Amino acid sequence: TREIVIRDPYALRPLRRLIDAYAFRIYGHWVNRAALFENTPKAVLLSL
Amino acid sequence: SRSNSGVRLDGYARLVQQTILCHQNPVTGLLPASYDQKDAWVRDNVYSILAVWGLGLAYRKNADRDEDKAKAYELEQSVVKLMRGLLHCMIRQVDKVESFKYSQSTKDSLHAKYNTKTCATVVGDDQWGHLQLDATSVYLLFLAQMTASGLHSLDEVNFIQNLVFYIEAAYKTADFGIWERGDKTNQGISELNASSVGMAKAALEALLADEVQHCQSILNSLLPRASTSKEVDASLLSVVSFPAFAVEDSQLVELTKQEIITKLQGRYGCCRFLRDGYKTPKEDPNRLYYEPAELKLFENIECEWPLFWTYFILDGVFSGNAEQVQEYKEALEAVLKNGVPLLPELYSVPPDRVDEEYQNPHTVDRVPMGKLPHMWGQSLYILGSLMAEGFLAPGEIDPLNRRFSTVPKPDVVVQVSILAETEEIKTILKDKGIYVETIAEVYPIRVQPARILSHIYSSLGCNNRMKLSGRPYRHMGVLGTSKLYDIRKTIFTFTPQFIDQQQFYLALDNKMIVEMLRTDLSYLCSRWRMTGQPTITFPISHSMLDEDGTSLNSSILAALRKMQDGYFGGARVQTGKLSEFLTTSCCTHLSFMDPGSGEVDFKALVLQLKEQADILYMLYTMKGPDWTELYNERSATVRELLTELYGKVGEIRHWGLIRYISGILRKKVEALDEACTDLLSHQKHLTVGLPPEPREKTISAPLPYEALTQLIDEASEGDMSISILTQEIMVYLAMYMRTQPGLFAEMFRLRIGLIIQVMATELAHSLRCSAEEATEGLMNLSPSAMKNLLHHILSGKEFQGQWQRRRRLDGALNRVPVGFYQKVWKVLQKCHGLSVEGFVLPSSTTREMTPGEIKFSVHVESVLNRVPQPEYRQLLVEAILVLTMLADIEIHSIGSIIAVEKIVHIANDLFLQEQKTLGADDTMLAKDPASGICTLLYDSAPSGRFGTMTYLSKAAATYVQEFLPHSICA
Ligand SMILES: C/C=C(\C)CC/C=C(\C)CCC=C(C)C
Repeated sequence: TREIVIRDPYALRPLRRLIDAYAFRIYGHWVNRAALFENTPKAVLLSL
Repeated sequence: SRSNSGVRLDGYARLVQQTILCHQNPVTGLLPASYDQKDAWVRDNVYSILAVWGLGLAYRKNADRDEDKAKAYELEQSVVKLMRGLLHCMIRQVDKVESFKYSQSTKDSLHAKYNTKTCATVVGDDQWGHLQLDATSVYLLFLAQMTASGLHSLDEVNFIQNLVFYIEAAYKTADFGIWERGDKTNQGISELNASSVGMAKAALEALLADEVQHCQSILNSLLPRASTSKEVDASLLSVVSFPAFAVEDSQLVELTKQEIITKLQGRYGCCRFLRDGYKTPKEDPNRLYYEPAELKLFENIECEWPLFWTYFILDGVFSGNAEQVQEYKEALEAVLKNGVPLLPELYSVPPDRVDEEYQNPHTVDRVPMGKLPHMWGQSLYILGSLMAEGFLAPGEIDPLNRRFSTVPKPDVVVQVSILAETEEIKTILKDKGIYVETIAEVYPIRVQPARILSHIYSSLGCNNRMKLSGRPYRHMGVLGTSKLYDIRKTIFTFTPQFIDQQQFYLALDNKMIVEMLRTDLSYLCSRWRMTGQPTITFPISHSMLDEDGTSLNSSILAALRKMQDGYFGGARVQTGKLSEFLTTSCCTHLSFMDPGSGEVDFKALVLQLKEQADILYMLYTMKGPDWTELYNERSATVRELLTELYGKVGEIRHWGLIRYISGILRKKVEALDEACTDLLSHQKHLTVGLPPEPREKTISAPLPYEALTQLIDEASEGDMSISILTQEIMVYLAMYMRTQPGLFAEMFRLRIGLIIQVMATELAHSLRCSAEEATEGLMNLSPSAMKNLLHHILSGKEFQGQWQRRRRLDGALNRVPVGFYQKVWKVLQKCHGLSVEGFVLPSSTTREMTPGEIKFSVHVESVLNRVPQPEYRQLLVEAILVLTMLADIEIHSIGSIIAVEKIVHIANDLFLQEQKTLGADDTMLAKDPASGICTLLYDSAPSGRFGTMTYLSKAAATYVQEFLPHSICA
């Protein structure tokens, strides 16, 4: 429902699978394949 | 043979006589299209005589008695009469062949229609859109085939070779098409149809291989698509199959046939192309053109032509088959006069039944209209029947073995002769181990530059009696300058183009020459489909030696040693003396060559020049623009010392200077129109300047060298050192598309300015420096070093900040995802259009663009990819695809043109709030001085809870919330 896409698109599974697949279609020429994934906010990232 | 095979042959004789030969004019031999259309089309006449030629061949393979000889002779001479009549139709227009030879304009083309009673012209040039390279090419192809089958002045031979030059440049010539209406929109717009290109390739092969393989490049790039404004044309069967067989890729032929079957084939034939509307009940019969808004109307109700199923029987006979389903499905023939099949031209959805057919595709019982019988289709029907019933063989209709195109051709071994320019050079080459022969020793074989070869062909085809002036000066690529030539009984070998072209900085770099040689060898190993083995003459000049002169360049040695080893350039190479290569070479014989501030007074300001060589040059633009070929008052002019400066910096090889001097002296690459024509030959558009849109002038069609060069100059807006970069990068892209075209997949509009900017950025982060000092060190790159940068740009090879770099690399290369354009077609059905930077991609485009067109692609890439910044664009690309992603779950449609940038930005404002809270430095987020998008957003990965595409999903949902008040999502 729209509210879920606005709030947390990723958790909802069906949509995430779509998001991850779209990430690859666009960017799998750059491919652990994890580079195309960002689950850390850059702060916990740039923490070390 | 008269027991049970002569009676059926006589039955087919009655068929051809009562359908085709009854209408042949005894004066001219031409065939009128129908009772209403009394004119004679070139292509229709050529195709309609195929049944007569096949019958004559049948009759002859069994001609022993007189009567049978009489019938065979009558049929063969009817074919000869028709072709001769078409010849005098073309011969009367020798002034048009000559004019089209140099200026390939639609107003200077051979007419398609001719008066069937006088071989004259019926309508004016302006009145039919006469440019149809396929008609002239099919005429030439079947003239070659009929002659090779035994069917017989030199003046008409000269005319035929001038026609070879006429159809020679068909890979870069816009056409009105096989359907003589240009593009689908139907506004008389000349367009490049693969049908014409393939037919021209077949005609040239049957009858210079450089333009042949240029046509081959067009075919590979365009297929399975027909042209720019056509997803698929059923006329492509005339290229991937009988009669051209111009595609040697079996997979490509199968894919084109499958596309035709899946998209155009219906219950009553195959539609010519999607949204054709030639005889649909929705068109205006008395209106010649088509408004862009009525092309939708033609969808799913296009007229199905039985003519194309004759092509599907012909292939199936040419290639053995149980496609006896294409036959037995042609029960849709008019009369069972007496019982004559009378193959119709097309079937149209009955008018009342438009809605049912639209909705339920290929299902309504259509009516036959148009020509009856379609003689072009009827002749192919009779020929296919003949061939299928055993009265004919593929080898009789095709004595030139055009059918054997699809067979894999083995790699060719390019014999190369390395020739020393001088004997000292030969001595150096030997100290290093390459045993060669000097150009003097190779006598009586005479080595000449490729310019001489191009000039020699200008004397081929000349009869001044009918005012025909040879062949236009065309640059001979590696393919042309790889055969040996027998000119006046002495063998002439010609060095490749890239050696004699020493007028731009590319030739000074020996690595460049190595790279050009490698590209030429890679092109040769793949594109040589000629009798003989190709021979590249590679003379080692004095410029190819090192600084001392007692040693050879390392790069040139290494290349020569690899060639001696058999492999260089993806090609197997045999090196040896040129004398050994005579017996196994394409020794073609050229028989036409046989004889028979303050103080504005610039009085004394150049006195400062009389040693840094940079400053000496710098002053020289003040003294050029302010004071270029003007005097210096020391027996010297501004141009002279700039040339002296150019030579000095070439000797010192400080490449920044050479480039600048070249830039202010307006040095231009001679084979640059070839580079642009090659890049456009592969269905890739080009844009030439820095990225804001007006400067970046797009190149949609080939351009002559003067225009191309002039377009480059005005795209720099006077800012020097990019106008040379445009040419150099264009050349490099041409070489890389000739050698590694996979690198150029998912790329359709090469932005040279964005490419240059991304090379500067890469030189800034690799060999870390300022972006500016890097923009200046990009000048100081060797031409081969810059080509390497471009390779690495394309392939994405590396020598927390990564994702910004990628977003930049892909955006500058204008790389789109696979299926991206078709996905954009899908959202345009939902929304009323997309808006990027205020420019609108309206949904009305889909009403005249089928999703798979390379004309809709261009429409999209002109509204989206125009974005200056490299990354903003790649984000706008994501926001479109997340719009595509969420359009499926969304069940409704919105009446707004969606502004993608906002979705990008709304995601931007959603990037500050989330990252600040998860808790990140406020200064960690930095806005862009060009796009206003946080740098960390670019650095973010696509997927994830904090991925950039997820933010756009949280943005598009928060964007269409006010447009779509309610969203019953799936
Ligand atoms: C169900 C709602 C969403 C998944 C939010 C994102 C979708 C849109 C904002 C509209 C998409 C529809 C188009 C025609 C583009």
